[PDB]
Amino acid sequence: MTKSELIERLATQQSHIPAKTVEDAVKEMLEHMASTLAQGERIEIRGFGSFSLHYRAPRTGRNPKTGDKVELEGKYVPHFKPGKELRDRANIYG
Amino acid sequence: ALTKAEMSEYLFDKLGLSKRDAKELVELFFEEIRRALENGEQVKLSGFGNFDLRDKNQRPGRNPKTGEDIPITARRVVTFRPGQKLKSRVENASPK
DNA sequence: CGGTGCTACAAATTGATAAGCAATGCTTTTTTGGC
DNA sequence: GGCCAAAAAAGCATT
DNA sequence: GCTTATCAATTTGTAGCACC
Repeated sequence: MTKSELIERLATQQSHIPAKTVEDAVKEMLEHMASTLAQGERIEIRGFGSFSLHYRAPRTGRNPKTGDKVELEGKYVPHFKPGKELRDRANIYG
Repeated sequence: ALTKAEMSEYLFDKLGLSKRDAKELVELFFEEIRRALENGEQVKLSGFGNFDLRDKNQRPGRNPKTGEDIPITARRVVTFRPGQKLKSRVENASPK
């Protein structure tokens, strides 16, 4: 399910909420979550999950193709932890 | 941290939706994602990232307190693979 | 609009197993803006 | 909403 | 080829948000 497909589905279901509105809303919500993380702040959606940032220490890395070294500055990368409800509804195995 | 209430609020302000619609929309947004996931479908949100499902076999685990060895029962988990665009937006972020 | 009780959530334990990644050119997929 | 070409983004290699 | 994440059970302080 892509972002556009997600907008479709939401639109199809709701027959009282305009498709264009659903589109602007999703895009806006995603943009809101992205800038939220960029500002170094967490996203906590109870039952769905939470987004936070993990630090990566500077490190001498490598161009996996050439083998040439590359000096890597420390940084932050995204991290998602699925919430209980989401963990369960997704886990088909017992 | 960002919460549905705050997301609802932005939809209300920035898009002048009714507080009613701004609330249900946020809820549906996440709900639709959980749904596609519980049906075993991958979710790819361009500009943000993908929510992928992985089936993990059983493996050795234990009780961190006591130390009693316990197996980590097999399961299907949800992983999030941030995209490049998002990754770039967050690399120099400074934890507020 | 606002108070709040329920509880998911975060964190911190150990240690075997699994997932992810540095650079980057080329290919593929998705989105975009016009009709 | 559909179609199209262009552009953005992701995917692949291996990542 | 090396670094980081996953996960077990239990406790304990915190906070999302449904429901009034």
